[PDB]
Amino acid sequence: TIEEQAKTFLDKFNHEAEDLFYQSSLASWNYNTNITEENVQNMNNAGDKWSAFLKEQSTLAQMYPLQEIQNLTVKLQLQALQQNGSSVLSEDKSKRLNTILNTMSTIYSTGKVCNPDNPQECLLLEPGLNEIMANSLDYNERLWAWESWRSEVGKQLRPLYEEYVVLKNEMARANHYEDYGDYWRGDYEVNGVDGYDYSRGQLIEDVEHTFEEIKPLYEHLHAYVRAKLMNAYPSYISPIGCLPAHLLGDMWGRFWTNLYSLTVPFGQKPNIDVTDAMVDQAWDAQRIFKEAEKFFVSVGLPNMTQGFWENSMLTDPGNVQKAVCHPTAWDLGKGDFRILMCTKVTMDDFLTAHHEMGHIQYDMAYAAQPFLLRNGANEGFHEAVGEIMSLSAATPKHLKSIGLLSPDFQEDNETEINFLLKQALTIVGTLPFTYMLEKWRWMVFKGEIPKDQWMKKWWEMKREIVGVVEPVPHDETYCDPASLFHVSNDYSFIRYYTRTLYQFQFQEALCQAAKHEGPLHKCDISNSTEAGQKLFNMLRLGKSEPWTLALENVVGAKNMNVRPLLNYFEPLFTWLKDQNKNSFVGWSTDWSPYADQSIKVRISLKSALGDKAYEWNDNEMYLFRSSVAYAMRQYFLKVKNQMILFGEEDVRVANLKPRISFNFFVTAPKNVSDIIPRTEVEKAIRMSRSRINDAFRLNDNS
Amino acid sequence: SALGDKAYEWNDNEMYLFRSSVAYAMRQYFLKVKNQMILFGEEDVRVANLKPRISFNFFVTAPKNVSDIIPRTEVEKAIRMSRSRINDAFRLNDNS
Amino acid sequence: DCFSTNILTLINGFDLPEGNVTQENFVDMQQRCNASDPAAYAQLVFQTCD
Ligand SMILES: *[C@@H]1O[C@H](CO)[C@@H](O[C@@H]2O[C@H](CO)[C@@H](O)[C@H](O)[C@H]2NC(C)=O)[C@H](O)[C@H]1NC(C)=O
Ligand SMILES: *[C@@H]1O[C@H](CO)[C@@H](O[C@@H]2O[C@H](CO)[C@@H](O)[C@H](O)[C@H]2NC(C)=O)[C@H](O)[C@H]1NC(C)=O
Ligand SMILES: *[C@@H]1O[C@H](CO)[C@@H](O[C@@H]2O[C@H](CO)[C@@H](O)[C@H](O)[C@H]2NC(C)=O)[C@H](O)[C@H]1NC(C)=O
Ligand SMILES: *[C@@H]1O[C@H](CO)[C@@H](O[C@@H]2O[C@H](CO)[C@@H](O)[C@H](O)[C@H]2NC(C)=O)[C@H](O)[C@H]1NC(C)=O
Ligand SMILES: *[C@@H]1O[C@H](CO)[C@@H](O[C@@H]2O[C@H](CO)[C@@H](O)[C@H](O)[C@H]2NC(C)=O)[C@H](O)[C@H]1NC(C)=O
Ligand SMILES: *[C@@H]1O[C@H](CO)[C@@H](O[C@@H]2O[C@H](CO)[C@@H](O)[C@H](O)[C@H]2NC(C)=O)[C@H](O)[C@H]1NC(C)=O
Ligand SMILES: *[C@@H]1O[C@H](CO)[C@@H](O[C@@H]2O[C@H](CO)[C@@H](O)[C@H](O)[C@H]2NC(C)=O)[C@H](O)[C@H]1NC(C)=O
Ligand SMILES: *[C@@H]1O[C@H](CO)[C@@H](O)[C@H](O)[C@H]1NC(C)=O
Ligand SMILES: *[C@@H]1O[C@H](CO)[C@@H](O)[C@H](O)[C@H]1NC(C)=O
Repeated sequence: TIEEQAKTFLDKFNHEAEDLFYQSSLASWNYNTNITEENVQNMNNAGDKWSAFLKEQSTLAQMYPLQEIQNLTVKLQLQALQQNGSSVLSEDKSKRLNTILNTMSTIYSTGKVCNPDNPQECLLLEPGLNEIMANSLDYNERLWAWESWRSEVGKQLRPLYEEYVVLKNEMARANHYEDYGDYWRGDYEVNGVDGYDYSRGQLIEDVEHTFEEIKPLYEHLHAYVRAKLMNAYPSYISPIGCLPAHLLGDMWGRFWTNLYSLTVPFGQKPNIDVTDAMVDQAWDAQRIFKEAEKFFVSVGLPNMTQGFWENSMLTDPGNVQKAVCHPTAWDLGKGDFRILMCTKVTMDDFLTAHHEMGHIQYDMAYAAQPFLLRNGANEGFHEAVGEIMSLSAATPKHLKSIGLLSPDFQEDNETEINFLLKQALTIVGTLPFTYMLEKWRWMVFKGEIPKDQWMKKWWEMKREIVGVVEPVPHDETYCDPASLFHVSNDYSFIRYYTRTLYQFQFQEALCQAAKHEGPLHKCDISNSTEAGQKLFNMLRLGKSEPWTLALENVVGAKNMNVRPLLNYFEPLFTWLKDQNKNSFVGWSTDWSPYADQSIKVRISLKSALGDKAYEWNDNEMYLFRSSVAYAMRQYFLKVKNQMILFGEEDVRVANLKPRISFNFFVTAPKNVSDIIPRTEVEKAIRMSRSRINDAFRLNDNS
Repeated sequence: SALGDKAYEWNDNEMYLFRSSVAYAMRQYFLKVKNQMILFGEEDVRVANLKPRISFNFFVTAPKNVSDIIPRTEVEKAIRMSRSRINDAFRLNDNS
Repeated sequence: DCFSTNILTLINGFDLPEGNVTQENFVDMQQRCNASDPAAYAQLVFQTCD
C-alpha cells in the first residue's frame, strides 16, 4: 504494498499540482499589481482549475485506510488531503450556507448609519465611523456611533448568525468532529508520536492557565488607564467601577493604542522619531531594503535570491495606474517570491520591511519540503517570526548602529517607560478581549449557552473578565459579537492569542543566545551565529513534524509560556505598582453608567388576582413600555408645555427576573445621550399611576 | 356617559394609547392561536375619520409591508379575545 | 400574617417566583438560598413566630 502506490500517487499529484499552482500564483500576482477587470476572468477560471484538485481529493477517501500508514510524512500528506470539508453536506444545505456567508459579509461591508437630525448623509464603517471612534474626544458623539452601529448591524446580523451556527454545527458533526469548535481546535491536535501528543480539549485549559498569569498585570494597567480617563471625561467614570465601552479608542476595544495621547507617563519628553533624520540623509526607498537585507544576512541567514530584486512591486510608480499596495509577501514558488508593499519615508514602513522580509525568509527557508507540507507549524509561528524580527530591528542601539540617532543623545529611562507603556497598550490590552471572544464562541458552539441567553452571557463575561460595562442595556435582539470582522466573516480568533505569546518566548531564547546583560526590551539579535543556527533549526522544519518539536528546538519548552512576557514588562509593572498607591486596583461588576437614574419595578400578580391571573410574556412588557411612554408624554404636555414624542423604544429595560422585577429609564426620542433625570420620571409616574395601575388590573400594592 | 363627572379629556396621547392597545391585542392573538410571533406596533394601526364624537375607522397592516392588510375577520377575533383589557385600560365598559 | 411577612421578605431578598415558596417548603428553600449566595442573605432580618 500500500505504501508504494500511496507514495507514487503523492508524487504524481505533486507533479501535476505544482505547475498549475505556479500559474495561478502568477495570475493572482498580475491581478494584484495591476487592477484590470479584463484578466480577472482569465484568472478566475484559473482558480477553478485548482478547484479541480478538490475532486481529485475524492480519490483518497474510499480505498485508502488510516491505521496502515505507519510512516510520518505520507500520513501527514494523506490526512492533509483526506478532509472532505463542507462537501459532506447536501446540495441545498451547502448552497444555503454559502448564501448565508455571502449575505453576512455583504451586510458587514456595506452597512450605513447616520445622524438623527440630518439623515441625508450617512457614514460607512471603515471611513467616518472609525475616524470618529479613534480621534473624537466627545462623549456624545462616541456614544451615538457605538450604539447606532450596534443597533443597525447587529439587529440585521442576528438571525443569519443563528442559522449559520446551526448549519456549521451540523456539518462539523457529520465530519467525525464533536462540534465546530472542535473542528477549529483540531489545528493544534497532534497524535501518533508517543511523547509529543496534544489533545484538542487540552488546549482549552492551557489557554485558561495562561490567562491566570496575566490577570494581575492587566488589572494594574486597567486601574492606571481609569485614572487618566477621569480627567478626560470627569463625572462619567466611577473610580471603583468598570470602564465604559465606547471610550476605549475604537469601536470594539480590540486595542487601546488610541488612548496613548491621553495616557502618556511623561509627555514633556517625546520618544524616538527618526524620519526627519532619514529625510535629511535623503535616502530613496530602495537603500532601506538593501540595508535590511544586509542586516538579515548578518545574523547568518541565507542570501536573498536575485529574482526578488529583478521583479517585484516595491514602490508605486505614481502614474495613472491606481492599484492597492497592501503589504504582502508573495511566495508563488519555484524560487519566485515577491513583496507588495507601498514604500514611504517613515519608521512604520522601515519596520514593515523587516516584518515582510522575515515572512519571506521563513517561507523560503523550507522550500525543499513537499507542497502539502509547505506551511508553518501552525497559525501562530508565521506571524511570530515577523514580530520578533521587527522587535529586534526597532531597538535604539540598532538605530545608533545604522547611522541614524546621532550619538549626542542620552537614553534616559523616562522615554523607555513611555515606549514600554506604548507597547503595553497594544500587546496587553488585547489578550482579555481575544480570550473572552473565543471563550464565548466555544461555549456557543458547544451548546452551553442557550439561544435566549447569548447577550446575557456576552455582557456578563465582558463585565467580569475584561472589566468593561455597556453604556446602554442590550436585549436578545442584538448580536454585538457578530459585528466584528472575524465573527461575521467566519474566521478563527485564537491565533492572535497564541502568537502573542510565542513570539515573546522566541524573543527571549534567541536573545539569550546572544548573551544579553541588561533588560530584555533593550536587547538585540544582529550578528549572532548561534541564534541564527537555532532559528534555522526550526525554520526549515515546516509541517513535517509536530509543532511541539519545533518549539522545543528554539526554547526547549513543550507548550506556550507566559513568563517571558512578564520579564519583558517587569519595569512597567514596577512603575505601575509604584504609581497606584491611592487607586483601587480592580473593578466592581455592579456599577453601570445608567444605574444612577434607573427606577425599579416589582409586580405581584398572584397576590392581586389570585386565580385567573394572566401569564407575563414580552407582550406585557410592550404594554408596560407603552404605558410609561404615555405617562411621560402627558407630563411633558400638561406641565412643561412642550410636545415630545416618546415611544416604547425610549423606555430602556434591564434586569428582568422571574419575580417580575426590573429596572428602567427613559431617554429623549432621537437622542440616546439624553436621559430624563429620575425626578421627572417620578413626577410623571405620580401623575399617571392610576391609569398605569388599572391598565394591568393591579392596585398600588401589587 | 360611563364616567360622567371627572372624565378625562381626549387628546392625541389617548390615540397613541389606543393604537398601542390594539397592537398588543393583535400580538397576543397571533402568538396564542396561529403560533406565530409578529411584531405589531402603533405604526401598523392606521386611523382615519376622527370626529368630535370620538368615532373613527381603523385597520391593521403587517409590520414592514404596507401592501399587506389583516382581513377584518382576524381583527374581529383579536378584539373579541382582548376586549376586556382594551376596555379596562380606558375606564370604559363594553357600552361606552 | 407573621409567616407571610417572612415569606415576603425572603422572596423580595432573592427574587424568587412568587408562588414557589409556601408555608411548608420554607426551611428547605431558605437553606438552598443561603447555600447558593452566602453573605447576601445575612442582610435579611428574619423574625420567629410559632
Ligand atoms: C498592468 O501593467 C501595465 C500598465 O502599465 C499594463 O501592461 C500591458 O501589458 C501588455 C503586455 O506588454 C502590453 O501589450 C500593453 O500595451 C500594456 N498596457 C495595457 C494594455 O495596459 C497592464 O494593464 C498590466 N500588465 C499585465 C496584465 O501584464
Ligand atoms: C517515508 O517516506 C519518506 C518520503 O516521504 C522517505 O524519505 C526518503 O528516505 C530516503 C532514504 O531514507 C531518502 O533518500 C529521501 O531523501 C527521503 N525523502 C524523500 C525525498 O523521499 C522514507 O524512506 C520513509 N520513512 C522514513 C525513514 O522517513
Ligand atoms: C469523506 O468523504 C468520503 C466519501 O465522500 C466518505 O466516505 C464514506 O464512508 C462511509 C463509511 O465508511 C461509507 O459507508 C460510504 O460509502 C463512503 N462514501 C459515501 C457514499 O459517503 C467519508 O464520509 C469521508 N472520509 C473521511 C476519511 O473522512
Ligand atoms: C528612572 O527615572 C526616574 C526619574 O528620572 C528615577 O527616579 C529617581 O527618583 C529619585 C528620588 O527623587 C531622584 O534621584 C530622581 O527623581 C530619580 N533618580 C535618577 C538617578 O534618575 C529612577 O531612579 C529611574 N529608574 C532607573 C534608572 O532604573
Ligand atoms: C555586525 O555586522 C556588521 C556588518 O559588517 C558590522 O558592522 C560594521 O562594523 C564596522 C567595524 O568598525 C563598522 O566600521 C561598519 O561601519 C559597520 N557596518 C556598517 C554598515 O555600519 C559589525 O562589525 C558586525 N559585528 C560584529 C560581530 O563584528
Ligand atoms: C407584502 O404583502 C403582499 C401581499 O400580502 C405580498 O405579495 C404577495 O407575495 C406572495 C409571495 O411572493 C405572492 O404569492 C402573492 O401573489 C403576492 N401578492 C398578493 C397580493 O398576495 C408581498 O410579498 C409582501 N412583501 C414582503 C416583503 O413580504
Ligand atoms: C448562612 O450562612 C452563614 C455563614 O455566615 C451560616 O453561619 C455560620 O455557620 C458556621 C457553621 O459551619 C458557624 O461556625 C458560624 O459561626 C456561622 N456564622 C458566621 C460564619 O458568621 C449561617 O448559619 C447561615 N444562616 C443560617 C440559616 O443560620
Ligand atoms: C549576498 O549577496 C550580495 C550581492 O549583492 C553580496 O554583496 C553579499 O556579500 C552577499 N552576502 C554574504 C556573502 O554574506
Ligand atoms: C421552585 O423551586 C425549585 C427548586 O428550587 C426550582 O425548580 C425553581 O426554583 C422553582 N420551580 C420552577 C418550576 O420554577
